[PDB]
Amino acid sequence: MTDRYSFSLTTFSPSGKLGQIDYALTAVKQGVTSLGIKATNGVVIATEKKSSSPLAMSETLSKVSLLTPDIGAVYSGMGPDYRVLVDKSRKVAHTSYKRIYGEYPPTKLLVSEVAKIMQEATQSGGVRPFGVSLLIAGHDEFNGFSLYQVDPSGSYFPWKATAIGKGSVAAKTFLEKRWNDELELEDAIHIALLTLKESVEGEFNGDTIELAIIGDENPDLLGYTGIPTDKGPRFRKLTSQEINDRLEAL
Amino acid sequence: NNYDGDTVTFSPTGRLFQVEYALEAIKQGSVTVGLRSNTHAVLVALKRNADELSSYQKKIIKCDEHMGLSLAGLAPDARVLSNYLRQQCNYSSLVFNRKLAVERAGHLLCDKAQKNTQSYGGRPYGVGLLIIGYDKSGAHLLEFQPSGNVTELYGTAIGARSQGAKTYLERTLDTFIKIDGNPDELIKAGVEAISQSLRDESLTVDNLSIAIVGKDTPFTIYDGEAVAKYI
Amino acid sequence: MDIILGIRVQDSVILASSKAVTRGISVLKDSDDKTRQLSPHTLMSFAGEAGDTVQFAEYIQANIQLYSIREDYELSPQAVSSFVRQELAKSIRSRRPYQVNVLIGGYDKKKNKPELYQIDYLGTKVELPYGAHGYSGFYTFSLLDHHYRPDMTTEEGLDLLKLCVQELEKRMPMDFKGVIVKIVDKDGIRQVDDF
Amino acid sequence: GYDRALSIFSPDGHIFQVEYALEAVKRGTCAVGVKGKNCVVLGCERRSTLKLQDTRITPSKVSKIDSHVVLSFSGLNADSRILIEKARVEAQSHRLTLEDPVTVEYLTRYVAGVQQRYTQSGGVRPFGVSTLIAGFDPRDDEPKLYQTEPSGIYSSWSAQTIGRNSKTVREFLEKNYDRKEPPATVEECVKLTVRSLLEVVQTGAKNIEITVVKPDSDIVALSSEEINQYVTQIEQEKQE
Amino acid sequence: TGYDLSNSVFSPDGRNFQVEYAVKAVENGTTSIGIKCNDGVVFAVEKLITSKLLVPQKNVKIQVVDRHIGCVYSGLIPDGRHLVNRGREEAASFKKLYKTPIPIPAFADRLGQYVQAHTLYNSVRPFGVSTIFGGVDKNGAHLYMLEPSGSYWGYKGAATGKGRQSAKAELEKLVDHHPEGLSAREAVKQAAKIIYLAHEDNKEKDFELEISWCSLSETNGLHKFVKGDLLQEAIDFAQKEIN
Amino acid sequence: GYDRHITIFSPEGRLYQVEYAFKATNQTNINSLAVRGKDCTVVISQKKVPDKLLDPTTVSYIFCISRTIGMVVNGPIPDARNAALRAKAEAAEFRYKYGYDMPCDVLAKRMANLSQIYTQRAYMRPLGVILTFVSVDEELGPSIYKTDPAGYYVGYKATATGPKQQEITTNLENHFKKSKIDHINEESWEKVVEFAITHMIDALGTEFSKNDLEVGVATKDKFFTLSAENIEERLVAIAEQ
Amino acid sequence: GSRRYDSRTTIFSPEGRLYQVEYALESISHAGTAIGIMASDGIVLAAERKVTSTLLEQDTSTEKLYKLNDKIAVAVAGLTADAEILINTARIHAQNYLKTYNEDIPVEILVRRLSDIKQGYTQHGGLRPFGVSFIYAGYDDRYGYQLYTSNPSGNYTGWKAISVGANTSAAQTLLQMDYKDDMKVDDAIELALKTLSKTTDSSALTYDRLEFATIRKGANDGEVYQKIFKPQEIKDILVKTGIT
Amino acid sequence: DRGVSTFSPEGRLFQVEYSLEAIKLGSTAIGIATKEGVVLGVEKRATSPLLESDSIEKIVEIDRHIGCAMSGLTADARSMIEHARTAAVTHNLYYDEDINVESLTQSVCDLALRFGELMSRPFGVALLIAGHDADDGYQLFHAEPSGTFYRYNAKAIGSGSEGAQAELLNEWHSSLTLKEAELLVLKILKQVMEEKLDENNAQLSCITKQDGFKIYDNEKTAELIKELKEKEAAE
Amino acid sequence: QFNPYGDNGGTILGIAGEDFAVLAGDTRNITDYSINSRYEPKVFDCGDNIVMSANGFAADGDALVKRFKNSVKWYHFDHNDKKLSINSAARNIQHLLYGKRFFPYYVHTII
Repeated sequence: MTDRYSFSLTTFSPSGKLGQIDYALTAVKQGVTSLGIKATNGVVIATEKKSSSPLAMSETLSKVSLLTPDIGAVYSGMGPDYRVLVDKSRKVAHTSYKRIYGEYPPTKLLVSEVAKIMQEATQSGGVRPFGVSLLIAGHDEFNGFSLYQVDPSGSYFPWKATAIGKGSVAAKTFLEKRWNDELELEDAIHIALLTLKESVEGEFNGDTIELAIIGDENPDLLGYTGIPTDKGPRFRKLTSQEINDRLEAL
Repeated sequence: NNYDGDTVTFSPTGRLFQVEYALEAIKQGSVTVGLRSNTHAVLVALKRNADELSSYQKKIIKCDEHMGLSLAGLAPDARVLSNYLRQQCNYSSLVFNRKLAVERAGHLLCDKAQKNTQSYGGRPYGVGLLIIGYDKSGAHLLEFQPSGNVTELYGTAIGARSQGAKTYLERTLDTFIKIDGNPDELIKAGVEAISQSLRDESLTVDNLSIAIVGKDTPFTIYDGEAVAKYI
Repeated sequence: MDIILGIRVQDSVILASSKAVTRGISVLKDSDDKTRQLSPHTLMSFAGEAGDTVQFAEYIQANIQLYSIREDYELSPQAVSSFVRQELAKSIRSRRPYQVNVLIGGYDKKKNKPELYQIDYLGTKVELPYGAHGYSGFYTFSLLDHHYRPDMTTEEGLDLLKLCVQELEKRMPMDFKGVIVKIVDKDGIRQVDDF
Repeated sequence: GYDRALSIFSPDGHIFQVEYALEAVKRGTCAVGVKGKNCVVLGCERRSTLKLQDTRITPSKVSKIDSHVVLSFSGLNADSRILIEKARVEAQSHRLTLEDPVTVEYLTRYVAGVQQRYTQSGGVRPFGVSTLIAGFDPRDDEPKLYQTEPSGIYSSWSAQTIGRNSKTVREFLEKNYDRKEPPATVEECVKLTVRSLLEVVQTGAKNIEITVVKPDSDIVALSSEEINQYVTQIEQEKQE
Repeated sequence: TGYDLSNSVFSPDGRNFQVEYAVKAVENGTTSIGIKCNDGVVFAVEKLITSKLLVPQKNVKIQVVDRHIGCVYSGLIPDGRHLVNRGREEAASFKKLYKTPIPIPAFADRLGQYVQAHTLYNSVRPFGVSTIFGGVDKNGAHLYMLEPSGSYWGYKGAATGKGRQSAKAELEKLVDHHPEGLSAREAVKQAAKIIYLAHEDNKEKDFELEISWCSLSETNGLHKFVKGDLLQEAIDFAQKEIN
Repeated sequence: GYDRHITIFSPEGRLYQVEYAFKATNQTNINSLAVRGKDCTVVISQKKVPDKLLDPTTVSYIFCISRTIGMVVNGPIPDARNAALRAKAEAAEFRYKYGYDMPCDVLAKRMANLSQIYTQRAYMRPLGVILTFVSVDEELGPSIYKTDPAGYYVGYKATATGPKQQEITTNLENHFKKSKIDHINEESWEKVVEFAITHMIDALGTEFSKNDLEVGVATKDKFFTLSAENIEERLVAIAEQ
Repeated sequence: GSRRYDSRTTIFSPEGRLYQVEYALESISHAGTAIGIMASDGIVLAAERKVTSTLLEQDTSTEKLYKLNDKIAVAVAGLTADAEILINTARIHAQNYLKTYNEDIPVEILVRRLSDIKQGYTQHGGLRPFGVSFIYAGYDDRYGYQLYTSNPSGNYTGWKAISVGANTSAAQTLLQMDYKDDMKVDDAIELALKTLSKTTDSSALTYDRLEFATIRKGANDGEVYQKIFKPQEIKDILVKTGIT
Repeated sequence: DRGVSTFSPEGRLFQVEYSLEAIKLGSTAIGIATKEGVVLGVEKRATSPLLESDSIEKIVEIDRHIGCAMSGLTADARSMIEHARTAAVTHNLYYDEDINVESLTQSVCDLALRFGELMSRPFGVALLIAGHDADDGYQLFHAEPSGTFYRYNAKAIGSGSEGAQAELLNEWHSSLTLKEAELLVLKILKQVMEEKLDENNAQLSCITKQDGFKIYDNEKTAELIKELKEKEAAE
Repeated sequence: QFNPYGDNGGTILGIAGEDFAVLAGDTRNITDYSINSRYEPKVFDCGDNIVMSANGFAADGDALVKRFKNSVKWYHFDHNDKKLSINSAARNIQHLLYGKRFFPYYVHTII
């Protein structure tokens, strides 16, 4: 018994390609489209909630996840792989940062730690790479707002705006026409909804769309008062009702 | 064919070829015989040399004062398995002041050989053993196969052309089982038994190996001029 | 063990180290050299627990020599002293700590300057114009506070050192059988045979 | 832990991973050792497809294991650093416990033992390196030259070469080296070494390294000009 | 293909061919059975007499676990001993921690999980045995049969080996003809009849019969081998029925 | 093509071993169904005992994981029990560590996470099972959460699993289209059980005796399975209407 | 067992080459070019970003050029994720040396240890090698300015000017042509940018597809300064040499 | 590929069998046992004339009363010798006595099968172990990578073995003098060797109760070579 | 605090002649001021004509004799039934004792 697979399952082919990483990106291509847009005073990350059955309660399945009060994640590719990556990501923001410095990590560094975890699934013994591309949006005092893409390889790139998954090629082109460096958060949400409609086929409402923002501090979502320096999470998930309000003035 | 790479693989008809291939090494081995009465148990072994300049590979090993065995196949594997038996016999003596029952000795060997047939990286033991002993329930003879199968018998033989001696003992069963209180006669029967497995070669003085254990006889081995009596 | 002294002057570091090895009511040796050469321009003296001293000294010596052979280069006295401090600082929380007190006298060839470091078993490092370990300090520090000048010649240093040995031979309870004096300068390490 | 037996016997009785490790040696740059009456000289080829090199900082081909022994090699460069490091650590450990520096034979026996260990350990491949180890035993003036190879075998040589085209230079040394009369001086020994490399090298410019070890830790590396003088002198005697 | 070359690999069907191959090893083995009764269980097995040289009564195949459970198996005999050795370790640790002797369903899952574990990795081989086992606990009698896959169920009657179908047919008749229940002493006899009837599928070599039982009234809830007068009585009953 | 033997990606980004483990799911040829009432969550599953020698009381694919959580399995019984023992242990540890009973959805997530690991780690095969967890959560109320060999999991209004799952699924979809609500608007669990059997009968097109079925019922503070006579009592009630 | 699926990453070809190292180098040859040039008064690092998208955030980005300590930096060609693993090891190693000896780590010592780690992945453990080639640019008071390169084999060498990644063959020829020893930093900056411009697989070299850095003694007296160029500074230096 | 400890269909271990082929490529080593002593001789076989032949070390001391010769992958023998020496000395430390030659040989053979998936492969070298003890007198043992050892009155191993062994079958008798054995080893080595035998490419050694194990000088063996050539010409 | 040692009293005596040797010991076994046994033998025949006594703390005495007896057994198994000479027995017993140098067998040993 015991894990006898102590050797790499991802190895270089004569042409130079890393087969499993390529194939993982192929899985990400098949995945449902998700996107991220960076405004001046916030970031929006969105995706379609592909329901597996109408008897399923798609609210119980969250594609957009809070990592820290100021960082949120969304993905394209394999759900289960994403879910465990979120668990691991949330923990590493504590163990390797909060438990040391008494504050939450800046986006680029949390992103860096997730990319490490995904890199190791590319080199370590007896594991396949993760079959997901992440879009991580967040805020921190000294870098402001930022948006990152983490690929199966472990590579991460900062974006003004981008999409990943099914209809990413068309969505990116759409985002290039509409993005400028003066976009306000509400203008970014409006473009996010427009861009998503192109890649969504069936119902397009607040129950089939999942969308969150990194913006102002939300003191009402803090759960307590009395500490002036603690002002609340900048990560917020838009409600099904809040989406439909914006779909009328679309 | 495609299913003989290792012991951990079953063939489509439910065979373990590595275990069968281990069994084959025994078949190439030099013939050894085992038989018993109600008072004594006797091993007889034909020893094999490399050429006329070499010694004759010893086939019989003592385990305790009341137990021992003979081997046919890979001799280093017999050394491992005997050494294990020596410890097991020894443990029983030191901890319980008890002589290890020849039956338990069989069960222990079975379970040691078995583990090497179910795991990756290992191989089956490539040797067959004939264990004789005298314990609280009298004289015994066991046959060990590296498949794990241990079998208690009145008489038997393993090795090349063992079928001759095994047939002979099957015919002689009613005679030799009642050779009680007579060591030299029980040996004679075993020496005649092994003579049914000889081809072109006959039993010489540095060729024949005999062991005996019983009621008033510690497990002792006879080589050289001490077996001349029986040729 | 017992008495180890060090004086840094204008152009050199001079180390004096007692020659006695006493165990119980017997002086077993009166010519013991309580020093190791770590590199061509670095010397370390040592005093403390029996066995521990020479074992630590030679362990350090092997490491510095290994470094030398790897990089084809001599570590600075500052660098060596920091390596030695860290080893002792590790040691003090071990299951059995090295009970060794060292002085390191070196000549930095890049700086063309003598340097003297005092490090105790805890790993307490200090650069000093003059140094002492054990009870010796109680007589020599005040003496050197008075007579020492920073611009002294090697010869003046040796006369200043004679004054220290003399005081110790007058007021110290034990016979330490004199000292072995060694000089560290631009030309390396050499021993004064008549002291 | 990674356990795979990578070095195993083939039906004909060869250990292919050891034998392929020899091919890596055969690909490496030529190295030659020649011992005189009172010295050993290590010569090394340096390939010239690499211009724009910085020769101050680039790893030298001949390494000092201690102040009295040197090691040159042929094969995988990265591999050789692991052997050199271990050798240098053993050198200091020997001085510590025996209170005497290593003999050249001992240091070589250690290096070869390491190499051999990598031929029947699980989860490792053999070293793609053969070494020339040269020097003088403590308080001894007799020159010592040894050679090791991936299998783990080592032996003493009056003169030996390893690397690419080593068979050509070995040929040269086999007819140009007299066992009855080894190169009586440093100059003679360096020249015979430089000559043997010139059979294989190309230009005697920045292609040849020469290191001279003499008794009592007397090791020095020759500069370009010093070596170039040997190159110049040899060619003028050749036109005859 | 090549799906059958490695344990724990799913075929496109969703099958583990290596287990199915282990089942072939079981089908090759001698016949063993288990009959559940009023207040207990009865086990019996066919012992092929390969040669005259085998000592009768002296190559015992039925095994006890703890003091209240009995185990018998068909296939690779060593593999069965391994499973019992574990069974004993499991039972001992249960009795150590919880004091009470291990209940049969609890004991059944211990063996089940252990055997199931040998279908999870490619570095182990599945067990080459089907094992019939059971006993009496605080909730009465239980009989089980466990297969190489790790699958096991509770049984009224159970059979495995070369004569499993013959034996199964014979078991089903008993279940139909005795809805109220079979007595322990009756079941011992029936076991002897069935082993003799299942021997038809292995009739080259003649055989030796071995029977054991656990009964709340007859053996006081403890596992005991059927020997002497009771055994010869059961043999005779069986002999009468084949003629 | 060793990419089909272990859980690494194929050129098209697929995991065949995970896919084949899904096919192992239907190897038992049993269909299961879960629905929710106001106060309860009812799960039912077919019970096929082919062999006359089997003890029918020991043939079960419904498990009591904790006092509050029940789990029905679709797939081979060895893998099914493997899952059930781990679930029990996980639910027991959660309670000891965190001071309160493990929720159905959290246990589901945890088991799904374990399943995910087998899809990423090579030495461990996936279990050829689909696990349906049921309870009446003290916070979320009646709950159905379901796990598969891919490591996927999601909550349900109702659900079905097995070879003829699509027929049952649409049958349930069509009912909830009609009723316009997320659950069975019924007071007693007895009638929710009756609804479950009624709608299984219609979708499968078969009639059931008391021994053709298996029923688990989760209520507040306990999950229990029904006896043959409890089911028979329920079958009589359906027939008399 | 699992033997079946073992690639055997750390074995020799019949020709005495390491398959995986060779294939990793083949992978690196498709990564964006990076150039290092050593002048007498400093070092230039120049690297081409891999085909950029217009919506990439260019200023808060780092892909090619990383800082190991205040005196040493690296240019990266290959898998970035692999490179960061190694960069973090290198960064910790530098600090260890400083904590031990109270002196900044000599460049070669750092380069050797990082190269040694790579070597290990080619000899034992059964893991794939790091698909990375580094250009090390740094300063210490022993050798002054130094360029090095290491590759997946764990072999490292010292250079006056060197390129890694794509089109090294053409790039090296060009560097060999116009490099001379008495060169200054500003001349080297030009040579670097000119070479990339001629070897690039893009249509035209622009500020958004480059990373740039210098290591000068151009601070104030006997001390070294690392300058990782901002986007606008690359835009200006590209105009100053008349490429755009 | 396939497991390192795999059986062939003929019941033999592949890797052990293949290592026996490696030994057949080795240089010839011959041992003859007499009542006056055991002689061990080997062919040095220098790969090139520049190689200093006296650095070729294929005859080795294990203890004062035990010596050893080798053939095959000789680099594999170093750890076997290291073990043998430690086994010998250790036994003297534990029991204040010399260790029996057979006990030594059994100890070395215990390493042999300690390979698999312990070391990665069997040894690729065969050993001739020659010694003396008070119980069984002068002994010669052939130790194989199989883990098997046979006692021999005489034995050749290596490339020239089957031819040399056939010669040893004719020449050996129970009354050979030490001198007779010395000459016989030289004679048979000369026969199977490629290059012409002399004091530089062949080596002799012996173990006697009185003087223990001794490797002969090149001067001593040269005279035995000369004595041999003169004796063959003398009839 | 638990004291792992005790004193079982008694005394032993060994004398050697030209072709013989005697090893004597009283048979009394005690703890404190009580008698445990009037006849408890502590002189033993260990095979190969070696007699041995380990006197002091009987539990350590018995443990040592038990180990040495077992040593004699294995000596035979490992060295072709060779007789263990008294000088070799002595050297073996030294290692048996010194092996517990930092938790000693509390006995005077005579063979």
